[PDB]
Amino acid sequence: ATFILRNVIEGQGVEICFELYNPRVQEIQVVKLEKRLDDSLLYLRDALPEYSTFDVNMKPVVQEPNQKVPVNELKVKMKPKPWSKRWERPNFNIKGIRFDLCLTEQQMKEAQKWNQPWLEFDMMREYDTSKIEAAIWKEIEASKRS
Amino acid sequence: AAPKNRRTIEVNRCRRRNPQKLIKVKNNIDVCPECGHLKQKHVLCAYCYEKVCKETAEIRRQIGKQEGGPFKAPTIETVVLYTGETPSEQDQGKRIIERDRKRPSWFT
Amino acid sequence: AIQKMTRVRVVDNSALGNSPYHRAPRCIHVYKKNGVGKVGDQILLAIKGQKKKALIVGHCMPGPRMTPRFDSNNVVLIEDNGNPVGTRIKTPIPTSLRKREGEYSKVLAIAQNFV
Amino acid sequence: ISHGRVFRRMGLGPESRIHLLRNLLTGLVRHERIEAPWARVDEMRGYAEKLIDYGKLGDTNERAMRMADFWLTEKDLIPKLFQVLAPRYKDQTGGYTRMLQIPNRSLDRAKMAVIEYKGNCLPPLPLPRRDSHLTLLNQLLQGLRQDLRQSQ
Amino acid sequence: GKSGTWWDEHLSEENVPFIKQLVSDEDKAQLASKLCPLKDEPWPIHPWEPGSFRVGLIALKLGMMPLWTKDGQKHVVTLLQVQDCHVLKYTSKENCNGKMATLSVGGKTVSRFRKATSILEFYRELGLPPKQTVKIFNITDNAAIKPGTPLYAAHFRPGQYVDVTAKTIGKGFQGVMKRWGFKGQPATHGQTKTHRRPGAVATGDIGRVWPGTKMPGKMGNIYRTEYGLKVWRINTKHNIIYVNGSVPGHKNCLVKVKDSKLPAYKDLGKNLPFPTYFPDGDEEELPEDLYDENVCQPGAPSITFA
RNA sequence: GCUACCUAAGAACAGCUAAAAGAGCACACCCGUCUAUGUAGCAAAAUAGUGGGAAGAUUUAUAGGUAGAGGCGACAAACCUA
RNA sequence: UCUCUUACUUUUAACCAGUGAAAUUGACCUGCCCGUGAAGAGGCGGGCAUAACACAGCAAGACGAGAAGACCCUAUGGAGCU
RNA sequence: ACCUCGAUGUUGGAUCAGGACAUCCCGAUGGUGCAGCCGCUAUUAAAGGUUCGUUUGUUCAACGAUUAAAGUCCUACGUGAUCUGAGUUCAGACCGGAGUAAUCCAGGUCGGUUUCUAUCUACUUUCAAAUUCCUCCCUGUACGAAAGGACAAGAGAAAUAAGGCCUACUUCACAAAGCGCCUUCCCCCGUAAAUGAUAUCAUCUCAACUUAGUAUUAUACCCACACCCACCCAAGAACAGGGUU
Ligand SMILES: [Mg+2]
Ligand SMILES: [Mg+2]
Ligand SMILES: [Mg+2]
Ligand SMILES: [Mg+2]
Ligand SMILES: [Mg+2]
Ligand SMILES: [Mg+2]
Ligand SMILES: [Mg+2]
Ligand SMILES: [Mg+2]
Ligand SMILES: [Mg+2]
Ligand SMILES: [Mg+2]
Ligand SMILES: [Mg+2]
Ligand SMILES: [Mg+2]
Ligand SMILES: [Mg+2]
Ligand SMILES: [Mg+2]
Ligand SMILES: [Mg+2]
Ligand SMILES: [Mg+2]
Ligand SMILES: [Mg+2]
Ligand SMILES: [Mg+2]
Ligand SMILES: [Mg+2]
Ligand SMILES: [Mg+2]
Ligand SMILES: [Mg+2]
Ligand SMILES: [Mg+2]
Ligand SMILES: [Mg+2]
Ligand SMILES: [Mg+2]
Ligand SMILES: [Mg+2]
Ligand SMILES: [Mg+2]
Ligand SMILES: [Mg+2]
Ligand SMILES: [Mg+2]
Ligand SMILES: [Mg+2]
Ligand SMILES: [Mg+2]
Ligand SMILES: [Zn+2]
Repeated sequence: ATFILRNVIEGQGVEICFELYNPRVQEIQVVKLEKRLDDSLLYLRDALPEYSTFDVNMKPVVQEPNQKVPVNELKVKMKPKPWSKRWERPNFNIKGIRFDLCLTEQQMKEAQKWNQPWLEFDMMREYDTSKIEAAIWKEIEASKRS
Repeated sequence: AAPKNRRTIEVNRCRRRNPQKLIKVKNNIDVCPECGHLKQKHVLCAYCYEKVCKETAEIRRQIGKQEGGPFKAPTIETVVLYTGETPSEQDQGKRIIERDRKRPSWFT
Repeated sequence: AIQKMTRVRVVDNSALGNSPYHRAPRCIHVYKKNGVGKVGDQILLAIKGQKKKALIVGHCMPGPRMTPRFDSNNVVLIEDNGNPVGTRIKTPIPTSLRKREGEYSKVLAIAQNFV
Repeated sequence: ISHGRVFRRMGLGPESRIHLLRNLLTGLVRHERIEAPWARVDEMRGYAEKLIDYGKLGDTNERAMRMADFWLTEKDLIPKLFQVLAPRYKDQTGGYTRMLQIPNRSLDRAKMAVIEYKGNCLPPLPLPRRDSHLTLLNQLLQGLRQDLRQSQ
Repeated sequence: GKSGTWWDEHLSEENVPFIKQLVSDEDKAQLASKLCPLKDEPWPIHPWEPGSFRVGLIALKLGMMPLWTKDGQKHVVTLLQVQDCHVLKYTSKENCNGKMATLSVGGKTVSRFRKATSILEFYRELGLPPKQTVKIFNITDNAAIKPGTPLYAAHFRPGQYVDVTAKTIGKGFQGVMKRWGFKGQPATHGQTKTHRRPGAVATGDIGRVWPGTKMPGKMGNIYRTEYGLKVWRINTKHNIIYVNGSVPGHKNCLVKVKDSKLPAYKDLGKNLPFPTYFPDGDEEELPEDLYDENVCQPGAPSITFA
């Protein structure tokens, strides 16, 4: 299991690919636990540098583990149209880009042609994980107890 | 492409009379316990299939004659009857569709 | 991967890469058996219509796992023999170049930040 | 190469295939009996299983309501599916939609099959009944079972 | 004439589960009866010799899991589970080819209803349930093992290079560019039906083509032998082998793992059981997992450099 | 009656910028610079856009005339029923 | 476009049901090497090769299919221009 | 001008390679106007590579950057029933010239339709035993007045080709590929030297023999004659292959 961390260091974007299960990892510390409107922040490479820029010596904020994990509903702008990928396509499903101050109405109208309304109701392609989740939860509980 | 000569009748016989192109003899044909009109394994009998198809068609005709116009679909179950046969007590909320013939021996 | 005819940006503090020019510096040859250049390889860079060597200190494709992924192609200039051209390196240099210690001793000494 | 991949193509693409499957599902909900090629009836049964599951999960749910409104182009079949086929299988899980194979069609000679839900007010199809428990082999098996039971 | 028949044809609705349970109990009892082969009538064990070989095993490729070492590097190991592994028969030297003896080893267990008559008769005379595949290992004379003994995955120890061979994933009738790796013509450069064509095959003076010409066809449906596979972890409870590298084949398939014949690893099995690891005569219980002196164990307290 | 020219009576050209215009983009329309498909094809000359024009040296429905030692020709030895 | 190609859909591709061609055919029981011949041999000499019969793809050869060659030459056979 | 004008498609490039040495190299020798790394001569060995680019129409030809090389010839000056004509084999035109005109240019340029459903032979993994660059103690030692640098051995990192994988990176997902990962194990005949007579010395032998001096009569996939309706499949065009406890 791996994860990529995005951060700008002296006007330069650095992306490290750590591993959740690696013998070289010392300790994993969470600075600010929060959610967003998207489960994949791969569109931060084409955004403004001030959004992906965070202080390296910031103090981690501590809170209770019962706030239902507050979600940060903050929109991020984008650089003109020299982007990396076509984020305007409906297959990515992104609700954190301001298309009003970056793209026009004709561009959205011509990009909505690749929309697949039948994919949302495919039914068979849905991965119903419930029994497997209960089984692995029982397993981890039995492993943690004794 | 164009042939330089002509194939013979021997080559034609060797090509068309080979056991690979000949129809294989299947050994899945048996008899049916009911009626008996030459059926096959893993395949339903055509006689009983035609009978149940005609019965379903008649039931659908009666339903359409009872419903009338399209776009209906009742929110209750249905039950078919025949000559006589008073409705039971557990079939009150179900739609009654009676026919005009005797009850067959293969429908219970 | 830095191959050939690639518009790379000089991140040094010399009078060649920092000077404006109507044509961006592009690579023309990679000192390797194949035409694939990774971090820590010598390449030829044409700056202001000249022929000078260069050193790859960070491309853009993700290599292994424990490695940084820069958004821009960072390249530090170098001469023939081991003497760097620039004196101040503001962009961060990855720690994967410290395994050499023999041919890039001064380049790692003139650097500042490390990731 | 199509290893571990199903989704048998029928129409001119995924959209046409989904539309044909939706039409077949609507016809199966309405008439409760449809003869069609084996792949079509197989996909229809595979989708009808999940349709029955979602209809049994609940009625006031907006997700199941939207799915029933999308997969049914006749509207009137939604209340029927929610108030007849859902309370019927309250004791069953995923055991329904029995598939039976028919010979061929009198037009292009294609492999077809007929499926239907359980119960069914229509007369049942001639099911391939197994042999009775009175034949020689069955009687010998029963005798061997009784012998091993009395010897244990 | 005689028609096709199977095992569950002339059975009632109350006999098929009974027969299934009966045959399941029968095969379970037959597998449990061959659990202690040393207490029966074992063959005399000969000491290890530098000019001799041993018999391999038959495993099942589960999946591929990452693995790390102590120096910081990351390797890849493949899971090879050994379900049921036994010896079928024994052929002498003067009956096969007059060179080296052989041993018949079978794969995992299957059913007795989908096998040939001779196969069922042989497995009834031997006393074991039928297997899926049968492999043959070329051994010497002093390594003679009595047929009918269980073979566990603990026969190998961490620190030995083995060779695993199996049937690779077939691609069917494919093109030549994906098969042999030939380059292709350009795309939209005015090309007229030639993006994936091989072109020439021979010359005009010979008047024919050579049989050793790479042409499209079937590829991948063959057995490939892999060399240089070092084991890093040996499991005892689940009997899982951790061989380094990749195994030629798909998942959930029977493989054939044996000792290596490379000249760099000639006589390196002196510290290994030459006959077969018997869990009865060892008078000791091996741990659940056998780790190597270079692989980072999961219970390591975060290794740090100095 | 297809095509070159002429004669008499008619029809066609959204919208925006309209600098006054044998102005521009651009529907329908006139012709076809290129890619890909076929050469016993849909077709004895086709399929989409990238194309030029589209208020005039433009196109078109009807009727008549100029035919081989010739007709016509904003001259291609181009056309005169594949 | 390439290094270095790849993930999907349609036409199409393989089998089932029928109408069903065109070019082309001296007959074929039709393998390879060396050498010879009207000078580039599956049918000639010496060797090597050999149970028989279909399906699914590529072009190396049978100087393969379409036009009595439009390029060179002959014709007391023609025509155009000056 | 010897079959070939009742038709032999013509220069390259993409793909595919086969054979030959008059050999660039890694394999092995002798000499040197060989002081050591740079060179030359003569022999055996073909298991491989023979780059990245520009412009001129090129098989020719010109210039920038590497290692051992950007080697040669034949295969219809290899390959258009696979691909493109940039010119070369037409109908139009322009510049210059010969010519009264017409007309023409081994003087130059702009564009100039590329058609075939495989009949026959033959093919469709031949299962495999690779090659090489750099660095580290030796090495700054033999060598000169100085540059500089090895012969050989040990170890570690790397390039091309082949055999596999999805679990970690990408194409983006009940799958398949590379941009990611593992392995690739044996040689090949030319000299340096004892004894010996013919030729009583000496003599390595197209004499009888002794050392490098022949790897190998190598090792792993895969070798059960018949239960087969139907379903599934990492197996697959049909067929065929595996499971159904
Ligand atoms: Mg990109
Ligand atoms: Mg279809
Ligand atoms: Mg290509
Ligand atoms: Mg094309
Ligand atoms: Mg064409
Ligand atoms: Mg005109
Ligand atoms: Mg105008
Ligand atoms: Mg205009
Ligand atoms: Mg003229
Ligand atoms: Mg047919
Ligand atoms: Mg003669
Ligand atoms: Mg010949
Ligand atoms: Mg002939
Ligand atoms: Mg002629
Ligand atoms: Mg004459
Ligand atoms: Mg005359
Ligand atoms: Mg005359
Ligand atoms: Mg005349
Ligand atoms: Mg002649
Ligand atoms: Mg000729
Ligand atoms: Mg001819
Ligand atoms: Mg010809
Ligand atoms: Mg030689
Ligand atoms: Mg080029
Ligand atoms: Mg040629
Ligand atoms: Mg040819
Ligand atoms: Mg062609
Ligand atoms: Mg043009
Ligand atoms: Mg054939
Ligand atoms: Mg022939
Ligand atoms: Zn019947």
